[PDB]
Amino acid sequence: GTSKLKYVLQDARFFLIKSNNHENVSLAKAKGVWSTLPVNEKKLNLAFRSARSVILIFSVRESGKFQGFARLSSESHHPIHWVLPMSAKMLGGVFKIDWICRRELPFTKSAHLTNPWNEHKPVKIGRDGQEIELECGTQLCLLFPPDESIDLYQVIHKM
Repeated sequence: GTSKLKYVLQDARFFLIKSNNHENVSLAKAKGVWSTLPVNEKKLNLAFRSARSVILIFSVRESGKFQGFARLSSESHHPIHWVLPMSAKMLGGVFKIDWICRRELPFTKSAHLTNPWNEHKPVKIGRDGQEIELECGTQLCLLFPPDESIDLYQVIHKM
């Protein structure tokens, strides 16, 4: 069902995460970690302290899809062999994340969702780190195919 999912998403904040390659999202799905540029690191840390759940929704550039979404379980902390586009010293710290859905979603399926915080452009459109408004972000997550391998019981207890 979708009920535990909706509970996790209740009053969450949402951020669009753009990756230049699939290898970095694969690493993040395997290791439960993410790292971003300091400008986005600061925004995510602020949001982590501010809300019950901070959701990162991942899209690989030029893939035409989202690759899933995850919940921040920590602030950033200061090695991961990211495929950098840019040096490793340029990155901020590492966030721990818990995946909520590792399934992909094609942009064609979110064409009816616009993001008020990016001029009501379709939610697929945005820079890395763009915040997605609550209602748009919730509906986007509900569009993903259910990931029956994930048990949100252990995510709920971290809220």
